Amino acid sequence: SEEYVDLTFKLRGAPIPLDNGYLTYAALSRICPPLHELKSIGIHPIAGIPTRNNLLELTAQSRLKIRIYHQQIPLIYPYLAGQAFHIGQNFYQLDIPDYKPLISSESVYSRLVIIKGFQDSTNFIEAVQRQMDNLGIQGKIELLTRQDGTPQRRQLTINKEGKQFKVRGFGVKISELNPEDSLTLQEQGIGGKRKMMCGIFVPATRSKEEEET
Amino acid sequence: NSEEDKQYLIFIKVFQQAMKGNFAKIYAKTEEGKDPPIKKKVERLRAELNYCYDELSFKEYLSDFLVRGGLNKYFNEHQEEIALLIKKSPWQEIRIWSLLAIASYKPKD
Amino acid sequence: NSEEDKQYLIFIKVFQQAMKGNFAKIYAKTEEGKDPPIKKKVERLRAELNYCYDELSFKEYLSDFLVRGGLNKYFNEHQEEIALLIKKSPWQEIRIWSLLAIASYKPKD
Amino acid sequence: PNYYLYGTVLTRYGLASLNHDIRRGNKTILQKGYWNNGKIHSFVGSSAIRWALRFYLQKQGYLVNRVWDEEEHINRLTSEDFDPEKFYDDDIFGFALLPNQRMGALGMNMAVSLTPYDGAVKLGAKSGREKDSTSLHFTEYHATRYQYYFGIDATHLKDFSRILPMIDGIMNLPKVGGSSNIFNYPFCPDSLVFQWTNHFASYISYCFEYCDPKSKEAKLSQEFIDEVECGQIDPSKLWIGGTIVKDLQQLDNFESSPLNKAHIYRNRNEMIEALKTVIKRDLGL
Amino acid sequence: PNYYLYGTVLTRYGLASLNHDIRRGNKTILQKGYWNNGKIHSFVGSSAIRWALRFYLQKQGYLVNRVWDEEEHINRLTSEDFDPEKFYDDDIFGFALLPNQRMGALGMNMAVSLTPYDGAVKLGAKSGREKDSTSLHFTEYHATRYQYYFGIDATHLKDFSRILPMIDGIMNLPKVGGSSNIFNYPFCPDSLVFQWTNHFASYISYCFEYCDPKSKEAKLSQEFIDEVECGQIDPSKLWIGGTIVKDLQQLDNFESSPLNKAHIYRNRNEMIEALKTVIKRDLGL
Repeated sequence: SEEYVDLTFKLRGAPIPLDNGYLTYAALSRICPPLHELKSIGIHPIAGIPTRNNLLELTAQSRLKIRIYHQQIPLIYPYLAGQAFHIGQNFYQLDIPDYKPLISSESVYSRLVIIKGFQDSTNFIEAVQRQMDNLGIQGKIELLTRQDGTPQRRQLTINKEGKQFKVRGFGVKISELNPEDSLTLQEQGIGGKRKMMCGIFVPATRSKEEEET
Repeated sequence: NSEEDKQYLIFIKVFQQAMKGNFAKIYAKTEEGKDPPIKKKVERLRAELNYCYDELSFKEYLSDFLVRGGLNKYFNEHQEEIALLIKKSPWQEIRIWSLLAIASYKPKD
Repeated sequence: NSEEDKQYLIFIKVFQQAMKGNFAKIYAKTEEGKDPPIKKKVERLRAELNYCYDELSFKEYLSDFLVRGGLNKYFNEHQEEIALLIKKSPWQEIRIWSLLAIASYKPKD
Repeated sequence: PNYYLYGTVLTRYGLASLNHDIRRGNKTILQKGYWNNGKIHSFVGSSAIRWALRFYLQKQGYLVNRVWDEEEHINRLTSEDFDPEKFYDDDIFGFALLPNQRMGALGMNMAVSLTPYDGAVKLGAKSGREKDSTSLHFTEYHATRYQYYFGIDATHLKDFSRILPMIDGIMNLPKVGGSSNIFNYPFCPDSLVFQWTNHFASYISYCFEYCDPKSKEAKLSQEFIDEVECGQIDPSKLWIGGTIVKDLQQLDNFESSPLNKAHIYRNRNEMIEALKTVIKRDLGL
Repeated sequence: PNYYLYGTVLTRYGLASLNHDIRRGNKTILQKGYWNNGKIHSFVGSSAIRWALRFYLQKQGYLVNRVWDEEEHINRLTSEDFDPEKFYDDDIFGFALLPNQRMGALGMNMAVSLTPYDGAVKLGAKSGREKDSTSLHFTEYHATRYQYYFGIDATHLKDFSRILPMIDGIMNLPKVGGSSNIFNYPFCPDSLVFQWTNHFASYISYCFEYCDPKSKEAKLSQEFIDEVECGQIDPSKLWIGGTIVKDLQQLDNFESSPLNKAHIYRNRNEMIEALKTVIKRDLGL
């Protein structure tokens, strides 16, 4: 539980696209070299009130949250404490960070998970189950659905070099974990693209938040 | 005459001024119509002065009481003499001088 | 005369100069008509001096106090003597000397 | 019958920055001292745990003299005169005005870190008004499990039924310290050793001990096992439970050992319910 | 025939702040003084232990002249005139009026700390803001196991049968006067060395020794073992019980040593029962 920490920063600035994974990751790596080589690090989605043009308006509860092992914080704290970064032509500022624990919950949820070479929902469930066994985890797999009930896919736009690649993923909800296995899931996660702002798992209330709108 | 006696007298005055400072402190601390404890404070001071077991004991107390007294001009005038007198001399004679000072502060008020 | 008492007196002066530097710092910190907290600062200094549990405690404290005092000219001319005196001697004796210096700084201003 | 409930409860592994000391020059040093084998161990003040218990009591009804504002951070007295007959807080923890000066039923000892405190300083930058300046300071943290000891003079309580909320509060202890608890460190126990006896003599004060900082298994001290096996600590008076029971049950000769006949439960809530049944039987509740 | 029971008893390891001297300005100074090898050891007043034993006698029924109110924190006399024949308290502990003035059957020595006392002063804040003169307070504590020696003149007892409740109280000693709210130190023995003999010569004084400073070994002094081996301190009159028994049995050639012929019991209650049987035999109870 407390053996892993979620670094939270009060984030303020211009409104941000809702598929801003690579943008914020690249900006952070620009203002933090060691972030580009760490392994067990991941970033929580940035909350807020969205807009009509697929952009998110940052609010008071909007904050940049980073999942990290407690034995690697001193490699990231110098480059982010009070620091500011630019996403394109927009200015973003981070305050003094605060530490939040990894709490267990009965059910978990992930906004976007991607595993290479899996586009259909059924094989995605099978692959998430395979990674699920690889971690010694027990639970049941469900996919978050749209208003239509269709499983909801989310897309990440990595704008590497001149080109840009498309990676599509699903929202995965897993329940009945038992708190120890729940903590293992939130800390490991599924998908691997945790630096890419996808694989972090969260308690199940945010799943309802995303399913309402 | 006999500069040691001069140092002893100025030490008596220093201790008197320190107790004056502590009296001002306790008078500031008390509130409402309650009688400010002065006789109680003097008896407490005498009892703690009698209670002592050599060197560190009662010398720590002497220094702490002088600090509690605050600004004291007589000690300001003569630094090295009083500092050496406190560091040197058997502690029992310093106790005698301090007790005397207890009995000889009352001239001031 | 009596070189160890010379070391004691120069330690007194070093402590007084360091607390002069600290007082100048806190006077600089405050602004506008509020009374700068100095008697309160003296009380805090005494209380922190009293709080100690031998050796490392109160020695890190004395070193930090000398550092936060700023540049000490007497310490500059007397590095070796002051350092050797601090390393040796019972820490209670050094605390007593420091408390005497606490009551000894007023003639500076 | 003069009944007493002593116990050593152990918390879960995690980071701790709870009860920082005078903060010598820049580091919020963790409260440390000497312990077994002469290695430095980090401590948590028992008064902090008592305050946490009082806050828990104030949270769930339980009329209490000292109300925590949670906004202005000021304790307000519901009544000027202390009345332990009516208030849970005055009845349990006592008071001192300087009236009645209640002795207080609950007694506590400071929590001692299972593993010695070696290193683990953390980088903390505090803000500054000097043109948006950030000065770096230090903060000590410790990754360990805190165990502490407590005793309840059940007969001393003005209302005998007030013991029951206390065990719940120990099980559901709120955040200790609050603002200075940098990493949110839970103090809900993960393994309990309870002795509900009727005589003043009390062992099991600090039964939990593992040492070996490389791991966090939180074994049981050989001294406590020996004391149980010898004949002291009547097994019918011994309540044991938590993750430590999982380790104990795997041990060889456990069935033959006198530790088996001691009241033992894998789940902590089973302990709490069975023990509370025992208390309500013994206190005529 | 005159009979004397002498005993050196060692308490359990823990954090203790039992006795306080003068309260310099903010610290409650632990009662400390020089001891063996010329380093400062903390002390526990023998008067506190006598008060604890008297309170024990009060709690478990019995007749006592001084009654501890536990609510007014005042001492009340059942009769203004003392009577050692009836009350256990006046017979055992004696009394001075300033009548008979007695002598007191129980004689005890002050409790020293097995471990040298260096530092370890506790903080002491309060909620937050509106800080008054009582906001800041320090408290000293020592992590050690206290140990002292006692001796009782059984023949001096008005009733010879009163010796058994005294030993029972020494076993189940209640809280010893100290800050038990934040420092709950159990004073129940964990090692005993008793001598039941008919001579005034009282060896087996402070013998428990610390193998390592700042630790909790508590081995037995080499001088005491040498005294036992040399011929003095008859093993048939020696009564050893407690945690020290395991260490004694792990000593080499223990069987050949005269110590093995002494009455040793790893369990404390078994040794207490055997001692009380022997005492009842030798007093015709």
